[PDB]
Amino acid sequence: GWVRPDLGELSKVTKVKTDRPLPENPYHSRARPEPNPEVEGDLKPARHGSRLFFWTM
Amino acid sequence: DAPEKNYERTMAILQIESEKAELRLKELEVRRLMRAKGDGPWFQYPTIDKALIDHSPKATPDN
Ligand SMILES: CCCCCCCCCCCCCCCCCC(=O)OC[C@H](COP(=O)([O-])OC[C@H](O)COP(=O)([O-])OC[C@H](COC(=O)CCCCCCCCCCCCCCCCC)OC(=O)CCCCCCCCCCCCCCCCC)OC(=O)CCCCCCCCCCCCCCCCC
Repeated sequence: GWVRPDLGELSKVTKVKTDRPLPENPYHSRARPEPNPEVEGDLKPARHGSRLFFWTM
Repeated sequence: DAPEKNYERTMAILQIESEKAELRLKELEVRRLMRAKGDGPWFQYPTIDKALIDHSPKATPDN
């Protein structure tokens, strides 16, 4: 009573009902380094201009 | 000019230039620390963007 699969069927992506748990770390990866702090807040102008030796703006 | 005017103008000039000098010293110290530790917004030399990684299931499982 077995029926041969039609063309296109054995290449279907199927779904599997399992009882084993999902691997929370399949790569055995460690903790990632914490990122650099972002930029935030309002942008005030430069204090006393460019401060390049004598340029007052 | 009045001596009051030159005197208080000199105090204004000295405050502005002392602030600029202290800010340049802080600028040197900030640049030294950010080159040394690499934790600030400056000297952030680029690494690989991890948005380029294909996280799809590949052809072989051991990866
Ligand atoms: C109501 C709405 C409208 C409001 C209007 C308000 C304004 C009303 C008046 C309208 C006109 C305004 C003009 C600009 C504002 C005043 C700027 C000024 O005098 O700064 C003083 C500036 C600093 O003096 P200060 O006492 O600290 O500040 C007074 C003000 O607070 C200065 O203010 P500051 O603190 O904001 O200045 C910022 C900063 C202040 O400066 C600094 O922080 C210091 C560093 C400045 C540069 C130094 C470079 C040194 C090495 C290069 C040398 C270059 C060659 C020298 C000259 C060769 C011959 C041309 O300036 C700069 O960084 C700009 C660079 C210098 C250019 C100055 C403006 C020139 C305008 C006309 C251009 C024509 C040619 C001029 C000569 C070209 C060479 C400069 O003086 C100098 O640096 C000495 C150099 C000569 C200055 C130019 C004088 C302008 C008038 C020229 C008329 C004659 C032209 C003759 C024919 C052509 C030449 C043969």
